[PDB]
Amino acid sequence: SAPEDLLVEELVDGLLSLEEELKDKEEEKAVLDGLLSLEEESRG
Amino acid sequence: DEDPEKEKRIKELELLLMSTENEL
Amino acid sequence: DPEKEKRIKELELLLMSTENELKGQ
Amino acid sequence: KGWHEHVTQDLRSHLVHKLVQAIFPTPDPAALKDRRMENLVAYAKKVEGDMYESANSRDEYYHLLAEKIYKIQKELEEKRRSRL
Amino acid sequence: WHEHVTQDLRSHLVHKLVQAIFPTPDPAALKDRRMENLVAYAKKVEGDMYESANSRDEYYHLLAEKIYKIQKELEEKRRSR
Repeated sequence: SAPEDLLVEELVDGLLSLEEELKDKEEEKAVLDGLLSLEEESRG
Repeated sequence: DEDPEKEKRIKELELLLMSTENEL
Repeated sequence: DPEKEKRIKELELLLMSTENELKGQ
Repeated sequence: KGWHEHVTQDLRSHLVHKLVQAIFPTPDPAALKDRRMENLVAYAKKVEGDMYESANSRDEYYHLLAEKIYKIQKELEEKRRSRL
Repeated sequence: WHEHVTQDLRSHLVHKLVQAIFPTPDPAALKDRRMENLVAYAKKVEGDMYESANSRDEYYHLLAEKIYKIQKELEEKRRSR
């Protein structure tokens, strides 16, 4: 456990970044779905 | 990635965005 | 850090439950 | 970052609006007052912010915005085709 | 105590580690490099604990300590942000 305590720091950051990324992809997905439901409703 | 017209589209969008300067 | 012991035990339990999850019949 | 000194709040706002309009062009049939639309504008603000933070030049900034718009548009087209 | 621990169990424990650190339903996250780095880290940790521990309970304890620490770090950084 010499360089590992630092590894812990990189790994964690990576995970946090991936977390944000995923959240935001889901946000995007949601917003697009919203847009398509709006599009449909206007068309009928 | 695997689109021909992608570059063209991107430049078109760049243009559209730049045209925001001269609209002010 | 207070609740640390509690969580540690919880994690120990979670890990032990991996033993009795692996079986056929 | 240097290039930030030559970019105004107003311009950024306008760019956000242009983003929104490029994603979902709407001549307001009361659509701007809908929550989904507001969610789009918010998303656009986030995107614009991210590009403003990341870019190291005005040109790069415009480029990145354009890339992201293109991506969103492609995804939206694909989803529209899927929902036919 | 090594005589009573199987390769399968160790594998499962690695997986449990991973899931406890970063619970993910997604399949497309598992294909990401950061996730792979986590699985690798977990394997290394499990190895180190397998080598070091002088009993099954000690082993579990050490694994748990490590998980806890990683979780705490992650939580702290989340709160920070």
